[PDB]
Amino acid sequence: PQITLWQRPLVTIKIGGQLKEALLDTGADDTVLEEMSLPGRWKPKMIGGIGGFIKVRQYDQILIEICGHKAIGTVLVGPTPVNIIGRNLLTQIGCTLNF
Amino acid sequence: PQITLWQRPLVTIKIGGQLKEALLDTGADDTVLEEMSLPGRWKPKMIGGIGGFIKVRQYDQILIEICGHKAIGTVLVGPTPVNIIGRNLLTQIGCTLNF
Ligand SMILES: CC(C)(C)OC(=O)N[C@H](CCN[C@@H](Cc1ccccc1)C(=O)N[C@@H](CCC(=O)O)C(=O)N[C@@H](Cc1ccccc1)C(N)=O)Cc1ccccc1
Repeated sequence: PQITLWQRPLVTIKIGGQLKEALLDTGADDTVLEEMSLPGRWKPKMIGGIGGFIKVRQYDQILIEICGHKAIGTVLVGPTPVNIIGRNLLTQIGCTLNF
Repeated sequence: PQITLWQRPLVTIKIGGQLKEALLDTGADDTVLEEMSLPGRWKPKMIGGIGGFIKVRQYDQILIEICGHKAIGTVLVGPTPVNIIGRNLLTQIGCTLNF
């Protein structure tokens, strides 16, 4: 799909058997999702954005379905206001910017 | 131009007679540039990002050149780590997401 930017670029993602909406963020290096029930082990980690830093939990090789496109990568879980799909997962679904 | 996401989507912008690099951020509603010499009036404003909020100064109808494409719109100035070009300006240079 092509996506204009008049509205937030929100998509439907399936991660860990659950359905959620996330924002495609070309400006995020990482993918950060709000508190959720995820299976597996993890490691503590601090990450920054505008406003400061937040503590999240790192989960590697997690399966995720973004608009039907499957991908496996690191996902971070913590106190984020919105679910953010970063370039780590965006490169995997062949997502480009165009103008 | 088409832009893959393996590297940060950094572009060259000309704003206020000065040259800078900014990140094309599909996940930013607004355009936030780091402290810089801008002409005109402004209004105080708090905005949010992942780690909390930051106080910036709002400047409306500012001219900006992103990769040769001219655009006029609101730009926010404050303690941001990187210059962010938000959807307000991205819609103006006809920028889309694709996959
Ligand atoms: C997700 C991680 C991995 C933490 O990366 C980034 O945040 N990357 C930033 C891209 C921008 N991504 C979004 C992430 C986001 C979005 C929504 C909510 C929470 C987080 C953002 O900060 N967007 C801000 C950019 C500044 C701006 O637009 O004014 C935004 O759109 N904020 C809105 C929406 C908002 C409201 C309240 C709270 C938070 C956000 C606003 N109106 O202030 C760039 C960056 C890189 C490194 C260091 C600092 C900054």
